[PDB]
Amino acid sequence: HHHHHMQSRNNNNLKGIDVSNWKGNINFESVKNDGVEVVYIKATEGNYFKDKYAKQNYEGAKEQGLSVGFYHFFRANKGAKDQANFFIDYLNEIGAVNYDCKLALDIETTEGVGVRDLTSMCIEFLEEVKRLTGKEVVVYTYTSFANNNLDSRLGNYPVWIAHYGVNTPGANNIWSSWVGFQYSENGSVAGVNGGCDMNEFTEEIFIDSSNFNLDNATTKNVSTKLNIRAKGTTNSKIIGSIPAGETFKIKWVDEDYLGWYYVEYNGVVGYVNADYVEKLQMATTYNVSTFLNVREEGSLNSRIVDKINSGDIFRIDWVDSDFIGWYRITTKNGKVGFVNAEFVKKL
Repeated sequence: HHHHHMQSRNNNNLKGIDVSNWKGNINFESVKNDGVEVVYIKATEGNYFKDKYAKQNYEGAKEQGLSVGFYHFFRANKGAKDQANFFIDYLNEIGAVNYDCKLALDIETTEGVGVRDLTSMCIEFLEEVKRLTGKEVVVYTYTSFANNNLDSRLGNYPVWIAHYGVNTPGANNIWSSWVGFQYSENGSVAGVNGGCDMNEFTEEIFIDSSNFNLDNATTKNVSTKLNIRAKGTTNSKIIGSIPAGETFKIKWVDEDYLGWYYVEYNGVVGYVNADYVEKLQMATTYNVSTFLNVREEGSLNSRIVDKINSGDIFRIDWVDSDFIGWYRITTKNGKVGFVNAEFVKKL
């Protein structure tokens, strides 16, 4: 019968780990060369504990070009906003002003607090952190803990779920999807002594969400279809095709194959001859201090269907003649609509 679950692990996800003072000295270059891409570091616990290795780990991780995040171990017996401030004050105290991942609330104990109140406290903490940093947050906890000692109100925040021994986090009555999955506490990672905490993170773990990762190219001078080959060579095997006029995503240009684009179209990843590729027009906001409305059609009385956050990247699809002065676009979230030209900067 029906069994709704969260997504399973996926090699396509970012490889991550999380450390604390318990690990002592860590060789981050080694961690960097072990495939690890993001590192969450413990910063504080309650309003009475500072992880003394946070600065060392933050600087070490950043030196290796790794993405960094910090987590606070919540102690419900202490003030919620008090702890939020304790947490942020310490990050500043150690000069950690360039973390790349959402601030994490590690909630895994109740300290004897009821469900309604414990959930309320977590919310207070989360909002205070957002208020203080203007940055986003993520909730870390274990499946059964959430199902028994917290209520669904925390479902408004993304979750970094912990559940070992499985390829899929278990049934959850608060979240239906995760941005982080801690699947093991006994992993073996170069540069970390003993058993290391292992994680898979989706791109939503990042604070910077301005990127556009949808199709950015289409064909040109192609009468019917554009061949996708295993390598940038007609001597290479055709592993796919792109019908004329369709869009796809250019990943990058490979050195061994200049003059070709490494792309992805409907599941296939290969090389295409650049002479037949036309890049689509990317753009961002201009003179937008907050956000830009995306409307159903190019008019001020038209239903607002989405928003473009200052600095976000979107695609200009075409100019609809019915709405001169506006662009028909596609947002980083796949949504289509119109935006006022006075606020767009082509890239």
